Amino acid sequence: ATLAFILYKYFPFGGLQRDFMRIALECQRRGHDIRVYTLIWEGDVPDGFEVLVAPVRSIFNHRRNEKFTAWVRADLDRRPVQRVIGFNKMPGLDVYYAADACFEEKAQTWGRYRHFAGYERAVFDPASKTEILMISEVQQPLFVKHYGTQAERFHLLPPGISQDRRAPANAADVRAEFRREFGLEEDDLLLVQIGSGFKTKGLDRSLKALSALPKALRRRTRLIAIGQDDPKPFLLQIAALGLNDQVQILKGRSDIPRFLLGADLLIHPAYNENTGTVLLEALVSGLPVLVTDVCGYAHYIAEADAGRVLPSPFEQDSLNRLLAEMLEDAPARAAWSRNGLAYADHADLYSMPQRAADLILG
Amino acid sequence: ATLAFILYKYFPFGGLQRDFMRIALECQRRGHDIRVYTLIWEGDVPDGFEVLVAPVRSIFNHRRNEKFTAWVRADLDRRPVQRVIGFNKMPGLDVYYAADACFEEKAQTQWGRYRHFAGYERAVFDPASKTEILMISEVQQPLFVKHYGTQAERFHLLPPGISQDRRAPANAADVRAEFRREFGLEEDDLLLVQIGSGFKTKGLDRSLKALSALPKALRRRTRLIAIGQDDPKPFLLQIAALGLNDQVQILKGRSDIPRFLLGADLLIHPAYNENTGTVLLEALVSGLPVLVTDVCGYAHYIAEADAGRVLPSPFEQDSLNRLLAEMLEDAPARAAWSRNGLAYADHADLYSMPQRAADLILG
Ligand SMILES: O=c1ccn([C@@H]2O[C@H](COP(=O)(O)OP(=O)(O)O[C@H]3O[C@H](CO)[C@@H](O)[C@H](O)[C@H]3O)[C@@H](O)[C@H]2O)c(=O)[nH]1
Ligand SMILES: O=c1ccn([C@@H]2O[C@H](COP(=O)(O)OP(=O)(O)O)[C@@H](O)[C@H]2O)c(=O)[nH]1
Repeated sequence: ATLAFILYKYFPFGGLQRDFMRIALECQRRGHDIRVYTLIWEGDVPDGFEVLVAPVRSIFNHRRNEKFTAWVRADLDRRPVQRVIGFNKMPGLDVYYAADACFEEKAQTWGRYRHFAGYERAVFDPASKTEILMISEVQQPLFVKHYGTQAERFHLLPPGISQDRRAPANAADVRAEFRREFGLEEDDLLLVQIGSGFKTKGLDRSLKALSALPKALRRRTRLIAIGQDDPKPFLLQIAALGLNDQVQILKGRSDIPRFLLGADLLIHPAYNENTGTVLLEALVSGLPVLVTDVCGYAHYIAEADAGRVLPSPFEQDSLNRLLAEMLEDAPARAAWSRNGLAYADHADLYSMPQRAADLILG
Repeated sequence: ATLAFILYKYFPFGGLQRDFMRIALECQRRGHDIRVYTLIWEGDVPDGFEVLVAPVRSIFNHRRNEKFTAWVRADLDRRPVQRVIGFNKMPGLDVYYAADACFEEKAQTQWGRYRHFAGYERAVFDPASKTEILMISEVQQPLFVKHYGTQAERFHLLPPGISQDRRAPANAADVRAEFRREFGLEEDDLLLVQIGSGFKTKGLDRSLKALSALPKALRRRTRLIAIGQDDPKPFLLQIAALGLNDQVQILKGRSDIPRFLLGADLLIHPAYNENTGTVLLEALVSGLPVLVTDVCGYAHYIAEADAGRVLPSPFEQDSLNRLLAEMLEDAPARAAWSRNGLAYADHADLYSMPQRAADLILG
């Protein structure tokens, strides 16, 4: 009957959050009752969802998290459910959805440390019964290295791109309306950098590449970054590069598909990225992609011939050259667009929720 | 009841893939249930096919393949079948369809990748192995025997399995006329086609060089169309360097290959290596003259049919340049090569592979 889903924060403009929502909605469509435990819920609550916001707090995140697990534990003791699915690492999970990378590995590069390490071990320890849903093949060996987790407990899932990201029948109309709204002409080249966490996702690298463009391309090129981050540190870089009139940083928003159809390139030179849903959202929108090979979903871009993947180790000069080459070549971008849409029509990019629900429900 | 077919990748525009599909459909028509294990399946699943896509990935291709094997065996242990047919070399096959050349030979022409692929090849071809081998390239059989000592009686040479739609139709002249009209080819234009994904291996680099080297008269008349799923950029760079921007197109994969075969004037295929080369025979049965390197397993058909020219090893670009020029300049010879191909296609056994394969698979 009842499934309990646990995540620290729900809000619409995050990958973890969207993945949880799509899994919960799939489970509900199979006739299961949906209960959710969280510290905060922003936006609409779907019909039938029982969302419980925990009345606990602490100025220390780790202490807050401890109070949260105690609260959920107590509620579950009184109000039992059939299965418990967590999207953050903690004790008492039947299933864990591995949105995050391995903490212990990242640590090797103490109250807070012992909290996050312990909560990771609560999932991955060989004595834990938690089943792990993986979305990255890269991180599975790292969990095993640190914890010795049994192989049988890992289940690799494909992507779970939503259908509203696919280019619609009226894609030309949507693009035209967007470009009108933003005052873009046919010779303007709009780069989009999408996702909260601009530092990690390489906005600094993107700005440098834009600034380094040859004169003719530099005049034509604009960038919009979309994320919840404080823009203030980046405005300093923008001013020093002389890009005040060519860069905008927008807050999170729901109409990402418009931007994917209206833009000319998605740029994503992340320092690290477990997967990178926006990479595939661009692909299924027919938006060419420039991405670093460190991203877990970068391989799809190469495999689909839907953009360019920058090889490691990162060189800013190499990014600069590649951006210029992609922007200069309108035929190539037209081909990358066609190739993405073709790939999107046969590739297994959408089935994560069905695969996850099958494993969750048995 | 149930037959298990195993191939790492299914997609429409490949020889291995097309051969697999033809055999599977034939076996189904004889009343068998079809199960397929793969890492990726592009396209519709035929009615009645049980297609299992293994949820396994790795940073190393060869390690992924190892996980795939274990995944398949685990399923077979719980859901057994009558016979297991593989189109890639691996342990646990009752029957292997030799869609690949001898790996050990190429390796000689540790390293984790080498050990994996050598081990999987040995799993099939070792004298102690029970796997029955369906051969499509006779040229490769002595190399497997040299390297592994595989018993002669475990090899079964299949004929080609060219599909009916590649044979020149009654309205061939009209199809050609329409194609050339569409692409804007006049009677004095010469179209080369290079067909098949894997352009580097199949020698598109050599083809473009040969085109560029043509005498001025021929060069100006000659066009090339390449058709495959490859990233075109490395070839577009070469095309620009050779000054052939106005004379070459590189197209993505497509299903209407027959009209290109009928519309073209030569198929060029100077491959570095090629186990067989389906497109060579497709050209032949379309009456399209062929220029091919002798390394291709099906090159001997071109010579036997007298339906083109085979460039002998070792490869020298100058000799390809010369041969292309000689073939393009001689319109009577090309007319003869076309007639010879069509004639050969009317008597040779180029079509029956799937029925032969099913016979051997099902006993
Ligand atoms: O204003 C915005 C910004 C983003 N999004 C959407 O949010 C998702 C972002 O996903 P992704 O590109 O994967 O970014 P992250 O959410 O930062 O994902 C990283 O971080 C997660 C952990 O929080 C991991 O699960 C992922 O594997 C890892 O790539 C996409 O659907 C975007 O369309 C919006 O709808 N609106
Ligand atoms: O765009 C394409 C490219 C190839 N093919 C077919 O794919 C097969 C390629 O087989 P071949 O043995 O020539 O090449 P391989 O797949 O072994 O590299 C032939 O039947 C081609 O007609 C096709 O239908 N469309």
